[PDB]
Amino acid sequence: PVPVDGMEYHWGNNDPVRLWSQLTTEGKPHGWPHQIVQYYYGLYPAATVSAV
Amino acid sequence: YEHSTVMPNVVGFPYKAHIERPGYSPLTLQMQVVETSLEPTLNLEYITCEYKTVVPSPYVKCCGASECSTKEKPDYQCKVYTGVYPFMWGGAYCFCDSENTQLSEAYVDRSDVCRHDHASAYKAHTASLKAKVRVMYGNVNQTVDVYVNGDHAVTIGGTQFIFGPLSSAWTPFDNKIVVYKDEVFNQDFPPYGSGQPGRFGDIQSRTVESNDLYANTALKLARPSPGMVHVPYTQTPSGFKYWLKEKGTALNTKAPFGCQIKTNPVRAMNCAVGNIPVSMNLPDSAFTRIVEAPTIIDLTCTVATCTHSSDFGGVLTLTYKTDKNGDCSVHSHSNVATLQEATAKVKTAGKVTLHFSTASASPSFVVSLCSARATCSASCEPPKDHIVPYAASHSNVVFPDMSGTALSWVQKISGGLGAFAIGAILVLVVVTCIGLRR
Amino acid sequence: YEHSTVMPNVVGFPYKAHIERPGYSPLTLQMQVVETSLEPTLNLEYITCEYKTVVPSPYVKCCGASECSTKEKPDYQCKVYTGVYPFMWGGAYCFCDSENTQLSEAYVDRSDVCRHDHASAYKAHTASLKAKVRVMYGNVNQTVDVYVNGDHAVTIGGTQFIFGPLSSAWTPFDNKIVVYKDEVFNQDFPPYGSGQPGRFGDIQSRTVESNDLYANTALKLARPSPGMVHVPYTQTPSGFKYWLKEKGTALNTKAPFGCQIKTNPVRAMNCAVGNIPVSMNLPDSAFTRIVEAPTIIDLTCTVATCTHSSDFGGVLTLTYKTDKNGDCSVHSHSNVATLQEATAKVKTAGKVTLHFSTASASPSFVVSLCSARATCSASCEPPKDHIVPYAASHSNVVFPDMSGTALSWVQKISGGLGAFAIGAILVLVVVTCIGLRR
Ligand SMILES: *[C@@H]1O[C@H](CO)[C@@H](O[C@@H]2O[C@H](CO)[C@@H](O[C@@H]3O[C@H](CO)[C@@H](O)[C@H](O)[C@@H]3O)[C@H](O)[C@H]2NC(C)=O)[C@H](O)[C@H]1NC(C)=O
Ligand SMILES: *[C@@H]1O[C@H](CO)[C@@H](O[C@@H]2O[C@H](CO)[C@@H](O[C@@H]3O[C@H](CO)[C@@H](O)[C@H](O)[C@@H]3O)[C@H](O)[C@H]2NC(C)=O)[C@H](O)[C@H]1NC(C)=O
Ligand SMILES: *[C@@H]1O[C@H](CO)[C@@H](O[C@@H]2O[C@H](CO)[C@@H](O[C@@H]3O[C@H](CO)[C@@H](O)[C@H](O)[C@@H]3O)[C@H](O)[C@H]2NC(C)=O)[C@H](O)[C@H]1NC(C)=O
Ligand SMILES: *[C@@H]1O[C@H](CO)[C@@H](O[C@@H]2O[C@H](CO)[C@@H](O[C@@H]3O[C@H](CO)[C@@H](O)[C@H](O)[C@@H]3O)[C@H](O)[C@H]2NC(C)=O)[C@H](O)[C@H]1NC(C)=O
Repeated sequence: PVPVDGMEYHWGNNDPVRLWSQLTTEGKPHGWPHQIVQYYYGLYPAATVSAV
Repeated sequence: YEHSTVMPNVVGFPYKAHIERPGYSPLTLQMQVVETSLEPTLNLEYITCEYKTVVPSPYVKCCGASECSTKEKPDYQCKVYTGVYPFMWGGAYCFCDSENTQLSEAYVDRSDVCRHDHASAYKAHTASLKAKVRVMYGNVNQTVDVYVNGDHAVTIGGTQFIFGPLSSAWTPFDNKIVVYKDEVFNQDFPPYGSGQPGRFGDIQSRTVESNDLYANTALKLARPSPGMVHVPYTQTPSGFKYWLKEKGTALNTKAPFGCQIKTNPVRAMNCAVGNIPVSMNLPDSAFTRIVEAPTIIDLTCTVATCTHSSDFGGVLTLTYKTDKNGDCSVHSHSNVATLQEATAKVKTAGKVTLHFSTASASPSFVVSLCSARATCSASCEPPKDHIVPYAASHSNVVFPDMSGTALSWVQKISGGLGAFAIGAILVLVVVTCIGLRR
Repeated sequence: YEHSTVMPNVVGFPYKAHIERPGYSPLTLQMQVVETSLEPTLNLEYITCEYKTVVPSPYVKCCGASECSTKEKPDYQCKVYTGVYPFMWGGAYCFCDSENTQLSEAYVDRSDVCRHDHASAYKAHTASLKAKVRVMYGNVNQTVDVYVNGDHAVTIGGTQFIFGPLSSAWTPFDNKIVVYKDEVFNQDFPPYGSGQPGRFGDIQSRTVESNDLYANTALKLARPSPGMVHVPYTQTPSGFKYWLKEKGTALNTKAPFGCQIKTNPVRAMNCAVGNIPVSMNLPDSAFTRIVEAPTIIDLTCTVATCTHSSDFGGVLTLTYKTDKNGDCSVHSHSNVATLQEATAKVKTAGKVTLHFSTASASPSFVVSLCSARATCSASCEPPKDHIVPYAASHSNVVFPDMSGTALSWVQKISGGLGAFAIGAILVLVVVTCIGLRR
């Protein structure tokens, strides 16, 4: 897993490598109100339901 | 002129501080953390290494007996066996048939290489953070080594800098530590003088060159077999060599906040947590008189493109009109958006463009060119890439603006319902007042 | 057989512990603290010493001008003065009547004997206690060096001891310390790189050998007087010299709890505060089987004399009857009185005399000889001497026995008043009941 904080893997003798995740999701913001919720559900998919 | 700010303890994050002195044009200076180090204070408890068993030649006394003599040697064992009748290659010595005796002795010592291959047991406390920071403003651009506590002042271009104590007191090393070569194990070890056989610390010594040694390895002597000379014994194998196989993980590969554990001296590096207060004392030659600074009026900000990615994914254009050509200092008065640079060239053409990085769907921030101000708001689209090999240039602020599409829609809905409630309240008030008046 | 108890942390106090194994005759250990040392952990901040101003010979150009050259020296100063006409013993050189100049230069340096006479500014934290303890029981003394924390097991005659962590976490050292030769001062020093002229730390160096030096001494230059060659200057006198005569007291003459401050390593000696737990693990060779011990029956205690003074001012005569003669272990089961000796030579005559020390007017305490027990009550008179040159040999317990003269009077009077109250209550109850029955 690669959270937004990052991840690091070390494989063999060569140097460890770091990877970070971007705030990517599947809905479209600035669209119909049933798509803004999809946007904010793709990322942070546990407080959007409670807030809605 | 005295100023104070707070900058995040993140390596590579471009912090920019905005100083606005009443009589002078505004100044923006950039501070960046090139490197960090955090070292505990260690006091050595003991060292451990592999042992070595010393077994001298047996003393076989013929036609008589011998007495065992006690010695002050670590884990010393001695016994006397009666009725022996050894043999050698040429024949059997000890002419006496059965009135013979053999003396067996054994003790332990540190191995010949204990000064090369050993493990140290430490107690760790009260870490001190050191940093290396580059500071740059105007024609000054220079990097310094500082102690991050309120007790070290450095001078850069005539400006005095004090980098105050870190916000948090988090350390990755707990009370007890074991160091082996270049690896730190976050371990609890037995007390000195109380080691057990076959585990870590079955032999203990206060220092590599110390003269006394503690040993507890369950060494035991046995009776020699009939007709031969050999001094048998049994001893539990080394506990250092067992630790070397069952040590388990390391702190090098477990540490939180993503920080590298180095040894000699023991330290944790680039370990992103907390905030660093900064106090400054600037000379008056750092600023510029507000007279020869350009004068800007009618500052308008329009956002060309935006996408809330990690790098600088937004482009911004500022329109103005100026009296003279010169240099200004831009700055964004919110951490929603982080600007690329801290200076712009103003010309009579009246158009400057500059890049910013954000992480929210709809940002809204106020940007200032020299002494002017303007408000920028935009609608930003998500990126398509899932994973990138570099960290964010923003501060991870996500909550959108009140004028953004989502909260605009929520505002419209809430306003409609509130108008309905207000109208109903008015109706009830009118009806009840009419009822009371009768 | 594992046992656990606590000791006062006072030097020279004769602690006596009683171990009572079910299958054996009782044992009495004597422990004293011979010495202690409380050791802080130090981080060197910097070194201060007297400075030395270096002033080269001036440079005079005849019909020329000298251009001031800057360089990197501590507190460096340079000027050029115009129109000089110096004279020397043979006459005045520089034919050139007026158009010629002098170049004046000066800077600061660490003094020649800073290696030998300097003051060190430390940060002190997390002290560790270490002791010498004299342990005696059966037929041995010894004194052992112990780290007083729960992580050092030391073996005396086959019995292994761990002297637990001190109850209190009190230290006489502040966060910031200044050490000079053989004295310690609790003092806040200025941050490195921020020392002020004329005070402690006007020049700062990170270590004795360190190549870099911070100097802030307010050195200034002035024009030479006409017809003369001498490089004037004015410059604030040293702050190490100023501190030397104005430091004020020390910690050696000031510290609480009566403990001696010593240096290299800096430590506090014999600093009586707190309690120390001790846990032992005795072998079976230490005890004696109950069959060997004499059987003591019909034990009574009577006191001959008392004087509740610092030394052993009470005498106790103890009667019994025994079947054999041997050794018993005597112990006083309360801290109101302290016995001088640990074993008594029991014989068939039937008398043993014991010496005890107390500070209460009417002590009452239970004492055991071998396995018997008896209660001792005494009426003890105050001393006559006002002041003695030795420490108290009791535990400073003053509250009397409930059977003493004062508490007996209180008890009788309170009983009389309670009897009056009970009679009043009974009569009121009787009359109320008779009235209610009507
Ligand atoms: C040459 O060989 C003869 C073969 O016996 C050796 O005679 C043995 O000498 C030892 C001297 O230590 C005798 O030991 C003693 O024996 C007595 C009686 O048993 C014992 O009480 C003493 O404590 C002591 O151990 C041993 O008995 C004797 N053997 C006999 C007499 O049969 C002789 O020593 C050899 N010569 C050498 C080695 O120069
Ligand atoms: C402020 O000063 C620092 C140095 O104190 C400047 O760092 C400079 O950084 C650049 C790249 O960011 C270095 O150039 C690089 O050189 C390597 C050489 O192998 C080359 O392979 C790279 O492609 C790149 O060209 C440059 O050497 C370095 N300057 C130094 C070390 O003196 C920093 O850029 C300065 N800030 C500004 C705004 O100029
Ligand atoms: C021997 O002594 C004579 C003095 O009589 C020195 O001559 C002096 O030299 C200086 C430097 O060359 C002259 O200063 C110059 O003044 C002119 C203005 O006239 C100016 O244009 C130059 O830039 C420079 O400042 C000075 O005037 C001159 N004195 C006279 C009376 O002419 C000579 O240098 C001495 N020789 C040696 C080897 O020292
Ligand atoms: C426990 O063992 C220690 C080890 O020796 C004993 O310490 C020493 O005891 C002797 C007394 O037999 C002390 O000698 C005397 O000292 C007094 C002091 O005023 C002096 O006036 C006498 O002329 C004589 O020299 C000796 O100082 C002392 N050593 C130390 C380091 O304390 C101790 O007595 C033994 N305790 C018991 C109860 O057996």
